[PDB]
Amino acid sequence: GSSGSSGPEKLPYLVELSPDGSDSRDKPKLYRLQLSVTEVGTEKFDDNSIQLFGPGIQPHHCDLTNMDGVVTVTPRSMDAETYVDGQRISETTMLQSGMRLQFGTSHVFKFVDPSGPSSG
Repeated sequence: GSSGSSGPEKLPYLVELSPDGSDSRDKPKLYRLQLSVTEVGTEKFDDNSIQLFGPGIQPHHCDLTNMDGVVTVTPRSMDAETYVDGQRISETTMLQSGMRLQFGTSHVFKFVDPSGPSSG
């Protein structure tokens, strides 16, 4: 119906992955996509926003909005190349745990949902 979700201890995060989409031998950065829209890029929109720095990155790349344990990548700029698992998007594209996110063909990240794939 219409109630909402409550689980700050199980929010979706983006674990930066290698430039090939592999798990390095070190600890990659993590960005817990907390409730509310999360603007990405090099610009600082929100206090707890995603600040990525790379050659070919923009200020307003995309905004991660968690709506009911659901997150969808929203490219604010067309120039900002956003590929979800090696697949470019052209609008709000639902994100799933495991799916990769290539930002400017350099900053690759892996989105994971600690909430759970609908029960489990």
